Amino acid sequence: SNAMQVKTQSCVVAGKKTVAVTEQTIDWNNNGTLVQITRGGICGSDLHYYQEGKVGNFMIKAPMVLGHEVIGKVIHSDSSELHEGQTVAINPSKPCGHCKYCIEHNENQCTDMRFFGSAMYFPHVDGGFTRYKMVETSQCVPYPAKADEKVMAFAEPLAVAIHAAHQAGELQGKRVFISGVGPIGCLIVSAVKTLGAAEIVCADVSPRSLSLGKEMGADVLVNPQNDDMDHWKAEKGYFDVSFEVSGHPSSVNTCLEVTRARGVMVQVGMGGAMAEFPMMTLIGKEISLRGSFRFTSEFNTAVSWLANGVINPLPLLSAEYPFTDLEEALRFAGDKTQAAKVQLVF
Amino acid sequence: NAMQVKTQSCVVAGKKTVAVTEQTIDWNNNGTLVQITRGGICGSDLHYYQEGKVGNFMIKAPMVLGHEVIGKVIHSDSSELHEGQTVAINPSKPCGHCKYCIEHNENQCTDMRFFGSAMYFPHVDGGFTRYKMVETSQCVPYPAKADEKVMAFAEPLAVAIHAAHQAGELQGKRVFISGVGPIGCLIVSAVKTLGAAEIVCADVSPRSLSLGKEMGADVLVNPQNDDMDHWKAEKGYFDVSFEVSGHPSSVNTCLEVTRARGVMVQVGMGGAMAEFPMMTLIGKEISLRGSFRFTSEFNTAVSWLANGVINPLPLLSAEYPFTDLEEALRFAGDKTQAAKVQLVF
Ligand SMILES: [Zn+2]
Ligand SMILES: [Zn+2]
Repeated sequence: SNAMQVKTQSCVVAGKKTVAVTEQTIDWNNNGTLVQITRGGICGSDLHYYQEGKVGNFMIKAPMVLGHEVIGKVIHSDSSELHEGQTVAINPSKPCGHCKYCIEHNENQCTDMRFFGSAMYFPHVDGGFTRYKMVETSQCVPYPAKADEKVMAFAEPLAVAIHAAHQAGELQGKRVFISGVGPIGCLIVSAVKTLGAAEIVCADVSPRSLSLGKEMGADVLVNPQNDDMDHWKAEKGYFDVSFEVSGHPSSVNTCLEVTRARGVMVQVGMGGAMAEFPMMTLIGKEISLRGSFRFTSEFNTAVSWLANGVINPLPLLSAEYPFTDLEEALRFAGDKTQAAKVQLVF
Repeated sequence: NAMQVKTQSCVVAGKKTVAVTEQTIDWNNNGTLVQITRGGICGSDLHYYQEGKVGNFMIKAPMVLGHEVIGKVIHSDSSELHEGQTVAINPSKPCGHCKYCIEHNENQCTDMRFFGSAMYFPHVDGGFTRYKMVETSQCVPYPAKADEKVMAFAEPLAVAIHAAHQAGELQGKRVFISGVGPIGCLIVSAVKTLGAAEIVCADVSPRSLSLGKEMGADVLVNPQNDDMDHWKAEKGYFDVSFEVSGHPSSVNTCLEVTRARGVMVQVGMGGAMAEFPMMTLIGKEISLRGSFRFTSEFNTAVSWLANGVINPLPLLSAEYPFTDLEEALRFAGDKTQAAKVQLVF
């Protein structure tokens, strides 16, 4: 437990298409929890930092560690409940405890938020793609070591999906439409299935994303290019709830035409500012458009769902790459034709 | 007592083409025959005369205008409606068998008939007529002691109450109302009665802001002259925001001013809104709800006006006889001089 300076190799981005694993140094001192990272997933936030060196308007001004969905083992902890060698999933959220949104238990909307691998503030918060990382004790969520290492790495994306399902309101016995079955969309499929949806219909252009959608629990699969949607759009819509995850303006219109009047449409996917929104369709049908952003307490639920085998995300795991060949993994994850979820092994 | 009686109607046939015509109905003792005594000019009637279309619905055949009218019962097939009874005419006639009507969402009725709406073919005739035969369920009685000028606000108040109910819980909340026209002012009075703790309205015209103060608004705001930084700090200030004007800049201010996970009720229609900041709605998780017409709040609006829950007379700008139809529509389209204009029959 003695205060020591441990070494680590961190996945670091410096700019647009500038990426390298560098030497680093953290000085541990009996405050917080020292965690050896074992596995981490590549999200869309990480690809944007490598492809364009930015997310939305947030640019990278100094080198930063990537990754925000990360699991590992405990090495040292200031809490006696967290034993050494314990398998934990790292919650990338570290909010303050005194702002108005965190007081109301809406920690996902914290004013002084510090998310893993987020270039929102400067200096940016370093991510989890590193061999050793010192983290807060409350950010360590234990799980039984018998759980599959490859399954638990889906803790953060599942939390994003579970939170998106709760933004829909009542789901028991409802008819759910899920436009865009990427990694997040497929986890929303299994989320609404577990939460009691009576019929899940999902749509995507690539049949590969549809093939993954049926394996995650979908009942009907539609391709907007080929199949016709007119019987879904009949009598002011058919579905109680719609999930827009692709972020494409074409898919947003269909969700409005497909959702019944006074229905709920959960906006998950982000694709800039939509440039021609049918606001008249929203007013006429009284649709309840609700946004979804990250998660609050659904991270502990996702760790429980994955450990107890409620859902099985392994069909989404496309490939594994050692953390030393990091750029090759970023190039492979950006290819949407072959990679759904790519994990880094530490 | 079958009878044929003549009537005068306020008919539009195209853009700017407006005339008062003579018509003849055939009252065969089914429904209820009423003499319309007073009617209010709404934004739909102006859009039909200013450009011949509401949104994307053009006027193809001549149509009677108006959907905010009151009157007295001439004859009725029900013994409960005594002749001469003052009534407010509900412009909605929903079916009783569709999906949304069974679930008590008749404002979203698949087979809906609304006064003076070009959404259907043939268009449903409006209420701007000296005599009109209507369904008995569309007649809502009110005590004859009530003011005729006050009860004419029944339809726009019913729209405001329905919009306030889209907000969810309003007791002790901080509401922001962007666009404080006639509908916006009635929303000010609605959430005030429903228990809003603080009402802040915003508009460019100082005349409309002066009307909002009399309707119960706590703080008045001109969005260009006043600094709105205080209400945008910490990802927003107000629990609920009411977008009523329809301008994109007003939509943007409501998104920045509403706190995260707040409610934004969209009332004003202003075309397929372009350059919509969807990223702001995602990051803050604002619940954007739409409000369309009304359902059961029409009976509530008639009861509010008959018992003086809210007095809408500060919104009445001018009274015109229905003979000077095109004179009133020209005066109603002038926002500098008019808020709500009434036609008397
Ligand atoms: Zn906070
Ligand atoms: Zn119906």
